[PDB]
Amino acid sequence: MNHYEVLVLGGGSGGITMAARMKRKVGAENVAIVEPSERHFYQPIWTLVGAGAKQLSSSGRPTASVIPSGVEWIKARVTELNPDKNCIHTDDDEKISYRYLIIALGIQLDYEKIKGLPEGFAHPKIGSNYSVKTVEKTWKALQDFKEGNAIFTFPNTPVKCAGAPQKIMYLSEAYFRKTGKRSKANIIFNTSLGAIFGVKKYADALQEIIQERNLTVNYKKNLIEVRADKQEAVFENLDKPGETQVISYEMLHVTPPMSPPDVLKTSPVADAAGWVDVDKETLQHRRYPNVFGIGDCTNLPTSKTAAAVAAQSGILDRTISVIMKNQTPTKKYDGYTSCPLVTGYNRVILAEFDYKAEPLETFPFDQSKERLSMYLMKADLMPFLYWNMMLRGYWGGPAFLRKLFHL
Amino acid sequence: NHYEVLVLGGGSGGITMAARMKRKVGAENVAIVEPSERHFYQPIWTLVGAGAKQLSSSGRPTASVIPSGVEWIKARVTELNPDKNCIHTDDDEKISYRYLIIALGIQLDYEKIKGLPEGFAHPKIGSNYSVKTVEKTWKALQDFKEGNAIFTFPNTPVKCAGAPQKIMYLSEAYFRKTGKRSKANIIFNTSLGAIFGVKKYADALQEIIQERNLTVNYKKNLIEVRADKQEAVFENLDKPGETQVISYEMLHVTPPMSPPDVLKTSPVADAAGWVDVDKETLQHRRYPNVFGIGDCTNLPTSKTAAAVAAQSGILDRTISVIMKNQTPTKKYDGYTSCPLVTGYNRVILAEFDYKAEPLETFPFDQSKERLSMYLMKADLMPFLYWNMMLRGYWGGPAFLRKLFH
Ligand SMILES: Cc1cc2nc3c(=O)[nH]c(=O)nc-3n(C[C@H](O)[C@H](O)[C@H](O)COP(=O)(O)OP(=O)(O)OC[C@H]3O[C@@H](n4cnc5c(N)ncnc54)[C@H](O)[C@@H]3O)c2cc1C
Ligand SMILES: Cc1cc2nc3c(=O)[nH]c(=O)nc-3n(C[C@H](O)[C@H](O)[C@H](O)COP(=O)(O)OP(=O)(O)OC[C@H]3O[C@@H](n4cnc5c(N)ncnc54)[C@H](O)[C@@H]3O)c2cc1C
Ligand SMILES: COC1=C(OC)C(=O)C(CC=C(C)C)=C(C)C1=O
Ligand SMILES: COC1=C(OC)C(=O)C(CC=C(C)C)=C(C)C1=O
Ligand SMILES: COC1=C(OC)C(=O)C(CC=C(C)C)=C(C)C1=O
Ligand SMILES: COC1=C(OC)C(=O)C(CC=C(C)C)=C(C)C1=O
Ligand SMILES: [S]
Ligand SMILES: [S]
Repeated sequence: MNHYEVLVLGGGSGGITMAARMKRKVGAENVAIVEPSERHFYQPIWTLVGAGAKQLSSSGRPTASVIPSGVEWIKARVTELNPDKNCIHTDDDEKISYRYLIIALGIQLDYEKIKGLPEGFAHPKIGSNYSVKTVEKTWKALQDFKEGNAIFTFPNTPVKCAGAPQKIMYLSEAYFRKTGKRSKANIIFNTSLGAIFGVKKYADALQEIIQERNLTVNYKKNLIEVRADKQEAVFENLDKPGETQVISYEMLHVTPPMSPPDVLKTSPVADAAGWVDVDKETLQHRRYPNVFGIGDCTNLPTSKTAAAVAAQSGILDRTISVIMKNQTPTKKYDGYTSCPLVTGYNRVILAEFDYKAEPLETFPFDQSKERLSMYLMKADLMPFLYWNMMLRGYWGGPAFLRKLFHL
Repeated sequence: NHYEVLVLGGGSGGITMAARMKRKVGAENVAIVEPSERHFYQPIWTLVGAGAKQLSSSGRPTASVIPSGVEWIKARVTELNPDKNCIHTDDDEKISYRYLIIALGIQLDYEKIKGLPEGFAHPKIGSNYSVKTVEKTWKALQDFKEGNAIFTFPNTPVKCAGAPQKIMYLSEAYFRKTGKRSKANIIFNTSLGAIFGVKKYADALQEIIQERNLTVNYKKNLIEVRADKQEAVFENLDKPGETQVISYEMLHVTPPMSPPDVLKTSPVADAAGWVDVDKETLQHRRYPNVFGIGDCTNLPTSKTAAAVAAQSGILDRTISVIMKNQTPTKKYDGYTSCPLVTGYNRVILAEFDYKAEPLETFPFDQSKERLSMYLMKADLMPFLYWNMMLRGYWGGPAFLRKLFH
């Protein structure tokens, strides 16, 4: 059986980052990454790609070019995890054993749980910044928008980047004003949630924008169907089960329902919900001590962002090194996460918070204000630091910056 | 192999729907896929764990509830391919269907709690949710000398959201009946922030909680059993990372629950793994010849046999009108019922709908503890279950509610 000291499932943000970190700790030849996609994506830039401000192609690199050099790339899907036997199966009918397992499988997109998707995306006027196949369709829908409803959704599931479904709404609103068709757009956010954002400071700041820019937010409204040929969307009222609503759109941005990766859903490593069942402070698996999880696939109760991945990777690096010495991990994850809320083509509200859902801002100024500096940071600095620093394992979140800024 | 109507699951919903469908398409045209040689009337397990009923009476051979002529395929569904109108079993058969009813129930995941289910081999710990452990609840009640009696509620959806609480009230009564109430610290550690989802019954239970000196710790979720050391580990869902190791003299575990594994990844599931059905008609949202009933569905109401009965009424009409190329007009209202056993002789009969507002069958106030409702729960409902519901003649008590008004 193929064997690696450190086996990393998923070659995404978390998996590459931990592979680079683990390469430095155990040597590259003892690390393998299981990843089926030929292409690795800096997904946060898809917000700006859907708004026409960045190019799709710049958002991706070949997976081979982000594999830490010398680490083995197993180009395959994990199809089963047998942690009791310290091994996994791949869809190449190979079994791979490990001494340590890092699970970074991300979150799965379930567009097909909406009736009418993904077939509907073959039609104009509908996009989704969440898929490489559909984010440019967001932008085309935004360009071709003449008049009517512009509808942005948020599903009844966990989600990666809970801000992205409204980032594209603010961007669309700014685009309508830039091109003089704001008058002709009724902009609706139908979210499954009961609040616009889960942290009070930034929720209030977004509320001001919603009022100030005549945005409509319908809470507890969940998209369940797209009739893309008729340019109609069906939303269910989660507060009144059985009640639905058919609304016409001139533009629809769909945030798909998301779920644990199918292979994790039924796995012993998952909790009952399907997420990788890890210690919420050390990211060590609760039942399999040589198993670790990072990022969207875990049950860490914080927002599912790449920023959380970065902070998590610093913690998990310490956790695994301590576990290898057969010691007890002492460095705790605080739930650090960040949501750079793009509120226009040149403004970001930089939401940063922790497990308590209270602000944990990096910079000495008030990040609840729409800032140019934070837009530039999100649009131009963060991709660079992602490719050249985070993926090389040299970025563990901005906590040191926060502590250095508080002198 | 082909059946006009294939029923997945030979539990409450499956047998009920197979009986109704037998009457509509003929026994020879219905099949039930069900691995278990025994069919259980699970609601009595609450009373079995309190020693007031017996496990043997809870179960009958599955063969004796399969409606005569309906084919019993003794296997596990291992895959659903609704685009091809077929399922696969663990006998590596394909079974095709014209119409599919999914009644796979809810899955118990004791093994998501570190230390379970191995820790059940040790005394002082039971669970009313499993035929393997409900008698262990009762022995833990009997062997209790002194300390904490801990009753849990997990951070998942569950069937019978009241049962984890019921056995707490029964345990309290058992402690008073045998004189050891003074020596029992009785704690309900629930992942929820409320004792019950319907305010009328929540407040009734709140009074019982205060009056009987019960402790409720909200947002506390069992993550680990150290059964040899008699310790339970809870995570504080309000402060991630924070846990608490509590000593117990008795632990009743309500396991984490989840959609059955085969549905979790299936095309018929919504994103969370529940069968994605129309909330009023129980027709699948995306596969018009698929239907769901009971715990395995995403119907946003409590997962109870009572809900199943009311849903079987609606789903019967739904499938009939679909087979007749009609559009469905009869709408499920989310009716469900929780017979909250609050003692060995009292029940608060919670009945409510999708609005989580009371929808009581009887003319009197059911938020009061009542001997009549206990007798209904303990003696009438099992009889109506075996001899009416599983034969297709019980569609919930809505006609009773309207005849009583
Ligand atoms: C539109 C959008 C905007 C976003 N904006 C932001 C933002 O502004 N800021 C921010 O911090 N975050 C943002 N994010 C979130 C960020 O992209 C993710 O949180 C981050 O990628 C999570 O890392 P991960 O490694 O857990 O998942 P991923 O990076 O998605 O990696 C998971 C990997 O696992 C692989 N995989 C899946 N199934 C299997 C299998 N069975 N076997 C093997 N491999 C498998 C996948 O191919 C993928 O490569 C955004 C996301 C989206 C979609
Ligand atoms: C302790 C307890 C107390 C309860 N008390 C009450 C009460 O007072 N009132 C009330 O209304 N309800 C109560 N309930 C709830 C009630 O028992 C259930 O809601 C009811 O059984 C749901 O019916 P179902 O058919 O959806 O699932 P089930 O009755 O559980 O049946 C599902 C069936 O699917 C089968 N199955 C599973 N996986 C597969 C597979 N892969 N292939 C094939 N078959 C499969 C199982 O063997 C099972 O027979 C209680 C439940 C418990 C556990
Ligand atoms: C229906 O969409 C809207 C909201 O979502 C519920 C708001 O919160 C707000 C802000 C609320 C008030 C009362 C000014 C506005 C203006 C609005 O149009
Ligand atoms: C691109 O993903 C992101 C990170 O990971 C690379 C961050 O660390 C952070 C936080 C970074 C700083 C400089 C506060 C943000 C906002 C982010 O969006
Ligand atoms: C540039 O390299 C980095 C460090 O070295 C100075 C850090 O300490 C840290 C943070 C570590 C702690 C313990 C706050 C990060 C995130 C980092 O990226
Ligand atoms: C066995 O499970 C149950 C039902 O299904 C048969 C019910 O219909 C009902 C409701 C029945 C009446 C007469 C109110 C209850 C309370 C119940 O517990
Ligand atoms: S995000
Ligand atoms: S129940």
